[PDB]
Amino acid sequence: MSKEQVLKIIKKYTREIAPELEDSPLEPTDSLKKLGIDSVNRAEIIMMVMEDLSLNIPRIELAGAKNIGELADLFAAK
Amino acid sequence: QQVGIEALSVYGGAAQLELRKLAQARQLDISRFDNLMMKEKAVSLPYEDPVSYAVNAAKPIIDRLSDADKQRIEMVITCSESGIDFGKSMSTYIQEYLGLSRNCRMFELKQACYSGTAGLQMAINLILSQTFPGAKALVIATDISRFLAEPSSGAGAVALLVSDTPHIFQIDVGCNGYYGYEVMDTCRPNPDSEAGDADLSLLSYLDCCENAYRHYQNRVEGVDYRESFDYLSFHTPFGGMVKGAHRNMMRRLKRAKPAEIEADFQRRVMPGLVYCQQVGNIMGATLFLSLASTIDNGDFSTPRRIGMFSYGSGCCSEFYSGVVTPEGAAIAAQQGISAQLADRYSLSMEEYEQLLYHSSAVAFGTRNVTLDYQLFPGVWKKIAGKGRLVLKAIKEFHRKYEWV
Repeated sequence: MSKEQVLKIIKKYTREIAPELEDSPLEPTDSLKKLGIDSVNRAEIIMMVMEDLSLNIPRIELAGAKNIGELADLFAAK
Repeated sequence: QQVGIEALSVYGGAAQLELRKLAQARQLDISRFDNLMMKEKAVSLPYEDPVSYAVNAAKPIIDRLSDADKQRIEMVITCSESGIDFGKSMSTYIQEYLGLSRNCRMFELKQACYSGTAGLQMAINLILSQTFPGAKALVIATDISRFLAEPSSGAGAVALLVSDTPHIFQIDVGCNGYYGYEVMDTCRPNPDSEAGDADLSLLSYLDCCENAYRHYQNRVEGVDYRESFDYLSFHTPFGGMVKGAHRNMMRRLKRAKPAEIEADFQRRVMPGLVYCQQVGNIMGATLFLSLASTIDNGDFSTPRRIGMFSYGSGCCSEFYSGVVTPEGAAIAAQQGISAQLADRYSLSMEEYEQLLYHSSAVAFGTRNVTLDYQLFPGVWKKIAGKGRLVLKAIKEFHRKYEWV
């Protein structure tokens, strides 16, 4: 239910969607885009995290995060 | 009552660019466009515009009507986000060059890529209103991507004749769900331009895809997202995104496992993507192209129901449905869409880039221009003698077209 807790869930699905990042160090400063994961898969990660936290809100409320840290915050606030 | 699409015809351009050439020229690996299921995009010449696209899409329909049936067309709706005037609808030019009756309502409809569906629904309601029994409507979605976003944005038009004898697509009357709200996902706040956010646009599409369908489900008792639809056609900015939307729907509505989702994707969704991959995103016409593609590439040995999802940035969306019979599928096949698409000129990268540079001479607001048809002689060789409309000139803002 906290930022760092959520940020761990985000890293899991990211590695799971993009397997070559499995051993890669992931900072709160990292952008899924620069990592570089395409838009369909960024959305896919977001929806996996939403369902992980069973968080049933519009998906557009998770848009606008410039890195996975900012996305952790965004999730934390819901 | 009976209502739907009596006839459907497509124009997917005279030229196209193979996206592999674009990837190579931009140092990207091919696998990214392959990943997103993009193959080719149709590309508009400077002597083509949304009007000429619309006329060329609609011409085969009109050519097959008797004089009497042609005069029964009493509404022309042009559905576009590539308009040429703040007030004059493209429908006036279309009526002129197809020779339609002067006793005809004419206007143009805008709501990004939802425009086509909105036009179709208004046409359906004209027929169902029974205000003028026997009246037909001609609905043409036409769009061009005039750059002065890029790999996915094509050019094309799809013309629908709508009547009470729906030989091609029989509408499920009242089976409609819709959903919209104001959102800045993509917009076109300047001519020959587009602004927005890829991610927000995708997430909004997915929200609408779920909510519009839920509204349909609430209205249509006992529908099942797998069992009630033999095929599904979607507004398709690119195939990979439709695959993601369908995956999300199957996961949520049916709790399907990944392997079964992928099998279901190949069976019900891939047929509609075939022509989409050959033209790119054609905006409001793209869902109609997917319907045409589903019809030509799917199995219609018995009647089938097709689910349709329309989305337009800004945004608004609709899920609706209809039935195609074996006879309707055979009529659609006589259109030869696949052969038309394969016969287009295949642009080199040098040509494509020259083409972009030259498209400036016909930007929005152009007052006078005289087109050089010999910009690309080999492209002209593919247009001449086929009975295509082209843009010849603009004179004091008046657009002049020519059959060639």
